Amino acid sequence: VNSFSGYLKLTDNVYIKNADIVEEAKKVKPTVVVNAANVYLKHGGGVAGALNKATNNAMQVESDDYIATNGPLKVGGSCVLSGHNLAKHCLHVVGPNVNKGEDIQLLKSAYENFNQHEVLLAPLLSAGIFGADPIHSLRVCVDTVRTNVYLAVFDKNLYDKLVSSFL
Ligand SMILES: OC1([C@H]2CCCN2c2ncnc3[nH]ccc23)Cc2ccccc2C1
Repeated sequence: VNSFSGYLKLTDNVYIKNADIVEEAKKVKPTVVVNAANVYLKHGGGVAGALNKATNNAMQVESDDYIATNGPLKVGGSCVLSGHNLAKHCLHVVGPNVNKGEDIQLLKSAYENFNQHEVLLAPLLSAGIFGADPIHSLRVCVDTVRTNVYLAVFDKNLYDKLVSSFL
């Protein structure tokens, strides 16, 4: 039993809700919140810009030190950093950005990072400003993630389309 509330249950291990991931994170304080990161951990917009703003830029400060030490992530890769005031940990996961010409096939590799954590709050990877089809992202999520994932979909209209079209 966990403290996630109001989710529609899609599968044995995947749940979905219309919610602002920032506001959800502050309520539940999950062990792991997933950020929709880029390889440089530059948290400018989308989910990343919103999560960083909620940390008063502390996420960005920590991220800049991470990159200075380690260099960029791989597309499809991830790193675990602090969750600051939002969660215990933040799993920064890089899904391919279609608006950069990155291979959509890397989306499965990106979701595989979720399997290293028993429970996560997460957005649909590569959706929104990353340019991929959210219905496809949800399908890859369901077919790749085996751990317990609570998916927050910010757009109410998109949420209904995702639910109504789910196979
Ligand atoms: O869910 C979506 C993702 C990607 C963009 C932002 N976004 C958020 N999700 C959850 N919480 C959030 N808080 C702040 C932002 C945000 C997925 C998606 C895909 C296409 C179009 C709109 C959207 C909303």
